[PDB]
Amino acid sequence: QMSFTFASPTQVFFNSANVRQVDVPTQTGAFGILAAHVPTLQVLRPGLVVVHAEDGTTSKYFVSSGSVTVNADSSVQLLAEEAVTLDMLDLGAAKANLEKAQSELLGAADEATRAEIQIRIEANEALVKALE
Amino acid sequence: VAYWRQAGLSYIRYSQICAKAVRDALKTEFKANAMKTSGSTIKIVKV
Amino acid sequence: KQVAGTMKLELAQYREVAAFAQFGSDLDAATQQLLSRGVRLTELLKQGQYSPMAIEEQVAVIYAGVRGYLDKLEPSKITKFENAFLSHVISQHQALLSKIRTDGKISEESDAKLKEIVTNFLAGFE
Amino acid sequence: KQVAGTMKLELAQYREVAAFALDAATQQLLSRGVRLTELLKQGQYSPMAIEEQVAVIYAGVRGYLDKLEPSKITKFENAFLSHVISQHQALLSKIRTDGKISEESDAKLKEIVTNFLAGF
Amino acid sequence: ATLKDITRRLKSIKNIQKITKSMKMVAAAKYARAERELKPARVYGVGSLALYEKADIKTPEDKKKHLIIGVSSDRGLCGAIHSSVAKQMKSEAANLAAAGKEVKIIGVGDKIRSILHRTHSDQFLVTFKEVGRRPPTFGDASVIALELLNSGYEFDEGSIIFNRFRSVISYKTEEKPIFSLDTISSAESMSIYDDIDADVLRNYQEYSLANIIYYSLKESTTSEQSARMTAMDNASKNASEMIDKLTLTFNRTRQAVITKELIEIISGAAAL
Amino acid sequence: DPAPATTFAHLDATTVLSRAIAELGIYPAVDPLDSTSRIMDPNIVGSEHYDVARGVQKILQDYKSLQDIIAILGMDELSEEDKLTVSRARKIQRFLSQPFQVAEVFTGHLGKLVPLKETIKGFQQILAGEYDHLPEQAFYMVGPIEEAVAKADKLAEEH
Amino acid sequence: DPAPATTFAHLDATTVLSRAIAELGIYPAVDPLDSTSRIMDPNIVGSEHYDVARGVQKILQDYKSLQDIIAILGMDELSEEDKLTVSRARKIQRFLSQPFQVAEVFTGHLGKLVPLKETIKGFQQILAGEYDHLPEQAFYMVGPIEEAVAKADKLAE
Amino acid sequence: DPAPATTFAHLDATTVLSRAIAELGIYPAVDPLDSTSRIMDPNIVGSEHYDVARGVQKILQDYKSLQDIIAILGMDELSEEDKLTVSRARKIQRFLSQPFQVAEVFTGHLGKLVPLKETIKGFQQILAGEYDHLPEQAFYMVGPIEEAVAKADKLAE
Amino acid sequence: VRSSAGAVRDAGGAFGKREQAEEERYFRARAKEQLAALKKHHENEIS
Repeated sequence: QMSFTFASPTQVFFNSANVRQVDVPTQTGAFGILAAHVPTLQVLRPGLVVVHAEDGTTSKYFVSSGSVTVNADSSVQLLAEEAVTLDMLDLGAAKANLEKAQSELLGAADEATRAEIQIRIEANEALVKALE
Repeated sequence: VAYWRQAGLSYIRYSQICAKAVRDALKTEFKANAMKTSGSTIKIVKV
Repeated sequence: KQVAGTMKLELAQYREVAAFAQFGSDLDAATQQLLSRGVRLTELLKQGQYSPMAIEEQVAVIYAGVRGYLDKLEPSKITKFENAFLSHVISQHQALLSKIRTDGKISEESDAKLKEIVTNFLAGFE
Repeated sequence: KQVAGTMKLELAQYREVAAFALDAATQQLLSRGVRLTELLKQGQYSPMAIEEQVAVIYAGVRGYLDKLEPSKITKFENAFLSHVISQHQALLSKIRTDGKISEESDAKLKEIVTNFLAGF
Repeated sequence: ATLKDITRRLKSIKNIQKITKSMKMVAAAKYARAERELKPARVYGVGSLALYEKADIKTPEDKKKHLIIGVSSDRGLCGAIHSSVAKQMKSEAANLAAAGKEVKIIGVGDKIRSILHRTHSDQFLVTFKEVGRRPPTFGDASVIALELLNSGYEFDEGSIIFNRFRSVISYKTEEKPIFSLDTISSAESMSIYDDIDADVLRNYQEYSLANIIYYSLKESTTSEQSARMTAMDNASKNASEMIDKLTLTFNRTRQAVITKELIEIISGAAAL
Repeated sequence: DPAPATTFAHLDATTVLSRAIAELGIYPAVDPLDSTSRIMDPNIVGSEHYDVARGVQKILQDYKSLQDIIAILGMDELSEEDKLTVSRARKIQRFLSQPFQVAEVFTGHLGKLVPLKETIKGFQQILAGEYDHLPEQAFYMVGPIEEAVAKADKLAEEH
Repeated sequence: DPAPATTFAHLDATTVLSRAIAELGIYPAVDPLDSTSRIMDPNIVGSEHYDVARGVQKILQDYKSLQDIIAILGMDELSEEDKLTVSRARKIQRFLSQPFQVAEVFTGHLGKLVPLKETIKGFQQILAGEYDHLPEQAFYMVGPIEEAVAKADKLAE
Repeated sequence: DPAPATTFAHLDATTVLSRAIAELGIYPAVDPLDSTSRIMDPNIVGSEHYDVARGVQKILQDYKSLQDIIAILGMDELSEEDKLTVSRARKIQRFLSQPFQVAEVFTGHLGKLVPLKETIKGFQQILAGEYDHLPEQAFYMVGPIEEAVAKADKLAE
Repeated sequence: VRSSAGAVRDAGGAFGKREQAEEERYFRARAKEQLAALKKHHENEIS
């Protein structure tokens, strides 16, 4: 059975728990881990993890980036760099930053600058989608 | 191979930027606590 | 007696953690409060030269100091507060000072009057 | 008077930052101070003529010994004295008689020290 | 010495003792905070290391590029914290170079740089200062990893040396291996992991590097604060013993001076 | 000692020259904290003069208090406000030095006479922070503050 | 005191036995820095003898300078050159101790005489650093230095 | 100093009133640890009295040492065989206080003249642990131990 | 017998010289930095 472990650098949400399902967004498209998933190791993207406790409960945490590792013996390590529960986020401010980033996108001094800017657009769009 | 890797970035920079985008969109009070436990103070001495 | 018992107790507490005064930060909240109150009280005990003060003036000033009504003011401004507040009470409020002087004690009504006076003057000081 | 003044300033600065032992400027300051310090040592019953003292102190204070190790400064001092007392007796006589490091005397001193340092 | 010499020395030692007591208190507070912040980072870093100890990765025995990272701080007065780390770093560097490798060094903290600036002065890939002023964050580890990757020393094997915090009185120096994706790709234990090209694995390696550096930072700062508390306590105790001895000497000297002056007066009076 | 101790009571002003300050090269070695005057009151000299003097004395005493800590921590570990106090204190310590017209032989410099208003202005500015960028040595053995600015300019040019 | 202070001016060589050094266990407790002599001249004793004596005195004086800080801040707040100086100075302090024959009854050791050449050679070796791998307690109460090496070997067992 | 150096030659005991204990409200403010006696000897005061006194002194010293740990590492760091000693030492400190008959206008209580057997039994019982279930304040400013029991009953009920 | 401020440098023992040097080295460094900045400002303000 699973051995979930979902820890931010500051706080730790689950530590060697036993959950039913973990829906995680990764760089190569979202997916969902269950008891005996095939071993993998992906790198997250700004999205929202959804954990289903052993019972029917469900909880959402918005992860910004990190790494998910599904191990051979049904032990998931999901380390996010900054995992915040949805209630801590601001809807309007996310829209404001999305619009601002869309603004600065035009002043693409160099492809690296455009990359960072529209990574910002990507993350803010993920935020608004999560909060809408 | 994402675009930012086509532009020569690294996943550390991508994670930095995404974390910033998530941090500047918290309820106001939380932002204060987010200023702690975040943001570097290290300096690099050129060799 | 009433005001000086508390002032002396607080100063004694402040003298045994005055070594940390330099560090101050990176210490518990109780020590921070002790340092702050002690600094305010010491800045209060400062006096000019050849400018003695009647007992009512002294008790009013120390009462303002030791009840926390200066925990917001910056220490550099306490010497100016003391002066302005003292001139205020000496001019506007003579009945309360006379009551304290002749009576010799701080009656409950006089305590309330001092509370309101200190708050009203401190309410806008800038 | 000309040379010992700069030496006095250099030792005065050195004595301040001496209790420890980074940057190039202060590292070189300590180096110069130490070179001058080992320059001032002496033996017993072997007093020096004033012009010889001037020669040694000039060599030490004009950044020449800063290349050498500080444990070898005595060797330098001694060998330099022995070399000058014979080859360049004329320059020492000039310094004694005229009682100052004239421009030509300074240029000579310069070339003698530059030659001797490498040749040692 | 004379009475004034003893008086000045006694006053100086009393000031020193006061200062060391205050610093012990400050270090104890910072230690409590550091332990509190170390628990979650402990679980986080252990998780981040989970993979390598679960899929046993043996470093290739045919590569010459190695990296040594040594985590410490700028602050002194912490006892044998920087000393142990630097000693083990030079031990490992000597072993690697004797095995015919090409070692570099990253120094997180001045004191490490200083201890190793006489020998190994040329192997410094880059060093970081301003450590220890404030508790380390994930931002610091991200910056260290970013400047490690940007500086194009593509290493073939790695090691990080930090003072693992055991208890308030004890700590241990560890060496946690760091791998480059060249070693992860060509590992047969890694053949089981699915959906793994050589790009996702590269992002994963970069993140794991940041993770291990952050873990080491938290452990090192906790151990350093504990050691500073202990060192200040011992220094205050030594200053107290010295103060006792000097107070005894001062009392003897004060009485002797009183007697001497009085005998001088008596002799003058009786010699008229 | 009984002789100076008794002499203290017969004097209006005293200027206690100190050896610990003469070793540092600050000349005249007058000790700023161990010297006093009777006229040193706000009603005789003025409130500006008095406040400048008391600010200088307070900053020097705070510097003395800090020197005990710097002997253990080190300068690198002080609160970024304390380093400001130490810098101001060292600038003020150097700025009190002055070249005399009779000490030309020793220093080789030239004597300066500083009018009172210029001294008050110099110290008020040094305390107010209007010079917290010039290096310390710029203030050593100069007259009015503008001479310190000029000396700093020369130091920078031949840097 | 007036008596010893006056006697000092009537002697060629002095040897100031010290109670602190005797409390450290060193014996004879001669204080190497208070003791002096008129014939400590490179023109009388030599250049190796004179150089070795001055090197020993210099290192002992450096150690004395460090002692005050070492006592409070601990021997961890020292540079590496200073730690080397402390180690060499302690080795030299111990090595100056010697077992006398008149103290055979006291301690049961065997009295030792140390010819001058052996003394100079042993201190040269300690100063150069040839014996930095030995434990400082390998020099305590031995004759020539080779006995210190033998003692250190026995300590390993 | 010759004055106390000469008087101390005659003293057969010592009592040390301390400002640091009158602050705590303990009275008489006699420093339990700094106080000394020559007849605190099992041959004079008997074995039971001596053992009780030594146990009380040891536990008070233990609490004094533990107070540093409490101040620095916080109360949580204690064991369960040390929190118990802290509690017992606080109870002992409270029980060492007493109400005086000549101070009934300062304490509102009635003065007690505790015989010796009562004192020894009370402290022996407290050390044994027979009263670990009571509150500390039940021991403050009371006479024999039975008064502490009655105070506990009166304040808990 | 008491202790007073600024006593470590009054004794002049080892701690006094150590503190004096720890101060002098730091302020020489800062003076060098400030002189460099002053030269830069001089050059940048000629025009």
